[PDB]
Amino acid sequence: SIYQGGNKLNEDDFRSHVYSLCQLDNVGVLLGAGASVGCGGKTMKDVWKSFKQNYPELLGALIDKYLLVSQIDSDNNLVNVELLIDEATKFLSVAKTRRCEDEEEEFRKILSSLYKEVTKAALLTGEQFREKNQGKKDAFKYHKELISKLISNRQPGQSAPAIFTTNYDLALEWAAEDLGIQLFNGFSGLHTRQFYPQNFDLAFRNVNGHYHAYLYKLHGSLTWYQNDSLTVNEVSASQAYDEYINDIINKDDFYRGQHLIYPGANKYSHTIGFVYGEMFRRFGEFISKPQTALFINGFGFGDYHINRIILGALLNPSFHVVIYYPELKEAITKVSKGGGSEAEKAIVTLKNMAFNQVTVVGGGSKAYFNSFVEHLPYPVLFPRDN
Amino acid sequence: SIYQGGNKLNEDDFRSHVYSLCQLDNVGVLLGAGASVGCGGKTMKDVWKSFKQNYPELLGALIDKYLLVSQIDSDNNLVNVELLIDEATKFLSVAKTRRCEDEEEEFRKILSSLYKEVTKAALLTGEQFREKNQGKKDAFKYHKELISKLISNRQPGQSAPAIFTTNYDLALEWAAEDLGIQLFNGFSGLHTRQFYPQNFDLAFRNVNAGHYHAYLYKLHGSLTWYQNDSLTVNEVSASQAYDEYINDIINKDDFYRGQHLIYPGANKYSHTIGFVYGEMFRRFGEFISKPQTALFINGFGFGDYHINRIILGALLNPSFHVVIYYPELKEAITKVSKGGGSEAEKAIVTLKNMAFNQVTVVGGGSKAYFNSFVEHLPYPVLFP
Amino acid sequence: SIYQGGNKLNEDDFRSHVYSLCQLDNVGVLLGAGASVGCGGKTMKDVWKSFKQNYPELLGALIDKYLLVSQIDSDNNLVNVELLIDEATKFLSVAKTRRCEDEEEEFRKILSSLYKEVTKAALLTGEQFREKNQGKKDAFKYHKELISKLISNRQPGQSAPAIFTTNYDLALEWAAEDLGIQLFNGFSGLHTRQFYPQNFDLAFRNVNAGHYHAYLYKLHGSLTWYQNDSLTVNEVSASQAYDEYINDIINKDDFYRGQHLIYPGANKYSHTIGFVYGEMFRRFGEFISKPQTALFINGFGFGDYHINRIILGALLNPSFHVVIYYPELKEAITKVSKGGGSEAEKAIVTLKNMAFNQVTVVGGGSKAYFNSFVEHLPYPVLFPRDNIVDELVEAIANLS
Ligand SMILES: NC(=O)c1ccc[n+]([C@@H]2O[C@@H](COP(=O)([O-])OP(=O)(O)OC[C@H]3O[C@@H](n4cnc5c(N)ncnc54)[C@H](O)[C@H]3O)[C@H](O)[C@H]2O)c1
Ligand SMILES: NC(=O)c1ccc[n+]([C@@H]2O[C@@H](COP(=O)([O-])OP(=O)(O)OC[C@H]3O[C@@H](n4cnc5c(N)ncnc54)[C@H](O)[C@H]3O)[C@H](O)[C@H]2O)c1
Ligand SMILES: NC(=O)c1ccc[n+]([C@@H]2O[C@@H](COP(=O)([O-])OP(=O)(O)OC[C@H]3O[C@@H](n4cnc5c(N)ncnc54)[C@H](O)[C@H]3O)[C@H](O)[C@H]2O)c1
Repeated sequence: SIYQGGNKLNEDDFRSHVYSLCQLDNVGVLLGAGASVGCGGKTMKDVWKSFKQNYPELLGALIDKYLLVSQIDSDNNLVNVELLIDEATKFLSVAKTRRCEDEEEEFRKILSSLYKEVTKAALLTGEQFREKNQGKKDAFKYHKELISKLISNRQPGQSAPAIFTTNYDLALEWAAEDLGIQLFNGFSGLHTRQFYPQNFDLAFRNVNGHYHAYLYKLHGSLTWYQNDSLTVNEVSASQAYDEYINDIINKDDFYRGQHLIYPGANKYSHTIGFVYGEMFRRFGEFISKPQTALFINGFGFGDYHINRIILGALLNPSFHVVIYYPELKEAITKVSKGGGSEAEKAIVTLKNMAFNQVTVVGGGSKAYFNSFVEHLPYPVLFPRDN
Repeated sequence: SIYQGGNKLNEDDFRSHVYSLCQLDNVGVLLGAGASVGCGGKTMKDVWKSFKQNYPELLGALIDKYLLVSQIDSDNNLVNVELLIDEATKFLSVAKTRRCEDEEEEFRKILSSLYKEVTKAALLTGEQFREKNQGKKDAFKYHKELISKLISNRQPGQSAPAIFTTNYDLALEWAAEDLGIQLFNGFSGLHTRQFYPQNFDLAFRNVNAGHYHAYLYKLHGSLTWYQNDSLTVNEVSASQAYDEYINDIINKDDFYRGQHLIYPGANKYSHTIGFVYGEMFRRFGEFISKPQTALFINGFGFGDYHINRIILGALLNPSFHVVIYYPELKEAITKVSKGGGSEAEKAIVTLKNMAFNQVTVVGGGSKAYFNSFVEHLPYPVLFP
Repeated sequence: SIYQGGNKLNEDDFRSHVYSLCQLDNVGVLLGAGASVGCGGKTMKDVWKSFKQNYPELLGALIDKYLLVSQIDSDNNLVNVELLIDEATKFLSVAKTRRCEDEEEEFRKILSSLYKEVTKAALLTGEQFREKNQGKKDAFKYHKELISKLISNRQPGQSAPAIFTTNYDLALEWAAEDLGIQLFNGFSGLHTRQFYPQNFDLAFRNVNAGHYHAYLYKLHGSLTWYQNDSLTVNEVSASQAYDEYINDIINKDDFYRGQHLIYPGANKYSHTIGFVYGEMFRRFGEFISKPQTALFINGFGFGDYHINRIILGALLNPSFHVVIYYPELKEAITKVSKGGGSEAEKAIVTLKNMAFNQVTVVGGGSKAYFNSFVEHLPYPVLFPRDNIVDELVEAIANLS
């Protein structure tokens, strides 16, 4: 629930709040890991569990040789993988300057298998993934709802809603032409498609219908890769499945960064990709807009740049924010005894920030994509005095 | 329980009045000593008592050789270092003109002992004053919140707000760095911090197309406000200030001339070396000449002569409102009626008794403290 | 000895073009290590030489058991100090993970000695670092004048330029703060500092109409910069650093405890300092979106990657203007012919062979002096070109 000075609050207040915020000029939707959980998605903990189960030798070596993770820490349920890739890369640069060969196989296989597992926890449908007609499955219904609601609540003089989703899975570009609404992905042509960031000026206008939305993913894509020519590309899904996913899954060759996405601890250790620059240019250039609203469904509070380029620029009271945090009382009790991770402590700032223009939203599992897109209203035509 | 010019007002009506006033263009402030004193600060009387317990050797001779106060007068608690520093300086100048070596040594001791208690109890952090992370200290949250408020309901086309106070509490910049606020106090720079009028005309702008501000003004000298006595007034960071010329004075019982310019004296003109005054009040009066502008005062007796000489002659401009917080207004009214008051009581009772309504009164004990100031100054509301 | 697109032009046209380019609305400058040699800086070769003199028993064992450097490159002073320090931190963390102490204490002493030999040079004032107003010296005063020459001939509402130099001393802070200019670098505040980066993209303006403001883009960090125990970044007045961590870094022998400081590029692998450093790089790159980006190259070793990454990315710009300052080609051609130069020399000489008219080179021996750079800039017509301040200052000083 919501408390204000020791008095309970009703849901209608928050409903009217979000309705009015949507009525503001600009709006944006942030979508974290919770963007797709009911479609078959899994959290990083499940990825690590599958990684350790598939290759127990790696867990044994970690327990014995180096101890980059402790059993008690895993029991505490705080295992982090984001630091493990960067640890491995720093280790391997050290070895490349040291020339220790007999100890490389362990870590190179660790990289290969970890990337395999991470890429495996996002298809959400297994073999069913490959065939067509998936776009019409009941699983992807809510994405259609969002693709409809916010794309038409745009009277002349207002910009289209912003998409900010940062997960592995593929669920945003398959409800697009199912209902015909293009959440712009920007890849022209039929056979040879190239990525051109200069396509940031797309908008339909009726000259002689008038539907557009805005895509901005803070995760890369499950099908973005570098071909040694300094390029990135997303193409059809089953095409990639039949092309290169099988090679990574089975062959497990000496790993080069076949398809580049950056789930890890330090992004700048992956500074080869400046598209991070563009995406966070957008997300740091949007918070400053006055009379703008942000609907945050799934902000894990774990990443650094997100949690440092939110508060650092909230200091103008015309941009309005709110987050859907499932566990309110449990999280408050946990934080009162020391806090959680390094970045999530920023919640305390919003628990105590000097902006009387927000209020936390929670309740538990009832604040995911489903309710997030269901609780919004539909545009009303022909208002009457009443 | 609130009156103005013969018109009654209640709590809800008072809240509406203060909100409507806050919608006016400009609102001033006086976060008097009754804001940080409660948090652990000390008043001039407490400093006087601390000095009395310290240096227990003069009390016998001074009450006999010079008689600057009697036992009955001391009991009455009618002391004020404001004039006592001036009298000590006059005494010592006489001594130097006449060369009573004992008098010179005695009054050097008097000066270098009296200019310490007012400072060495004005840190509120002990030796931690050289450390960092003191901005996030829980003892200043009040300040933090207030500043945010006074920058939220500031719509475009209205001048920046005014904070006017002088007290020895190093607080406001210890509440502007957690919040990212950027107050201005006429100075500039980390390492070489001095006065610079060119910094009085800076406003925040967005180059592409998160900015907070407010105005600071001190009228007595900050604990880090000093000069090299060679036509060079300087300000210094907290740690360097503790390191260079503040540790010995605290804990070495040595001599002390006017090292760092702090003016708790009364005459404030014998020290014509200090031009600070000459400029700061240039703004205070200039702050109150406007119409449809308010001033807030948090627990002020109005003791100073200069303060009640540009204020009483400010109500002449009609729409200039004014606000005073005073718990024990009855005491001042009675003392004035008894005809035994100083600048403070006379001026306060005069401005309360004026038949006009530009006077706004807040009182009732602790209800006039900083808590009401934080509670009342309003946030904007659009979707209640 | 003037080269401009391969076409020779008279001196009058050269000076006219230089003056016209010197008064551009948009200016983007990236000065190299050698460009500031005349300002009193010390090249990293001297730092390494003094380091080896301090501890000449390290290079042999270093190569023998770590191969961190090649013998020839170290002998010829072709090693990277910041890269070596970062790789030393990498070895140190590896040893901490695997408890390779016999290597941890073999790295600790050399790391602290690198500190002792590098930090001692960046202050530029030694015992006078503890004194205020130290930037008033006439030698550096000209720099302030340049700022005036870069601000006294600028119209209102003009675009913001940016100049980044490899040297990262705090002389800029002392100069600006004796000049009374406020600074928005991220450490906004004075008593308990923090890093607030949004103000990067804001500027000071006058409510009535003065136009004196600059952006402190210290991509390199700076001598004060140190992360305290809290996962944040702070700053200190000069005396704080000069009497709490500069001293042991210069006076005591081996007073090294852990990963604390923010120079040079020390803890990249940790998220915090990575966001501390790379954000300025990005936000500069977040500003080079204009078609008139300007670049300058001087003494680049072609060993870096991220800077080289952006260089390769942006080198395909038809509207790119390049100016190179390197008065060493005459003395380097013979060295290259005899035995061959380094990677940077080969790269630059190969690039020069390209028939591009957008690359300019400035030379002429004595003509490349700092003073000549000062006069080459525009000069106000109405400014009094006479010597009267000196006499008045002397008369005032004589009194009392
Ligand atoms: N060029 C680019 O676009 C770019 C740049 C930098 C980073 N990235 C990507 O952006 C970042 C996003 O990664 P991400 O997957 O961690 O973001 P995320 O918000 O989707 O997930 C963060 C975490 O929150 C957890 N979580 C979800 N629901 C929760 C709940 N109810 N309670 C507690 N925890 C919950 C998830 O298990 C875990 O993913 C990664 O660094 C990387 O994937 C992309
Ligand atoms: N900067 C300058 O050069 C300059 C210029 C003009 C005047 N002055 C000085 O300004 C005048 C005021 O000095 P001051 O502002 O530092 O205060 P003060 O020390 O001179 O007066 C006593 C102090 O005790 C506080 N106090 C006492 N009882 C209180 C209560 N019940 N509630 C709240 N606060 C209470 C008052 O706020 C404060 O005035 C002096 O008379 C005069 O010397 C200085
Ligand atoms: N990774 C880089 O190449 C790079 C580039 C610019 C700045 N920095 C900053 O540089 C470090 C601090 O600045 P600094 O004191 O090292 O100034 P610096 O002048 O030494 O650094 C500028 C450049 O000079 C190069 N260089 C250094 N020594 C060289 C040598 N002996 N021969 C050829 N080239 C050489 C370096 O590749 C590069 O850092 C920090 O790690 C980091 O903040 C690093």
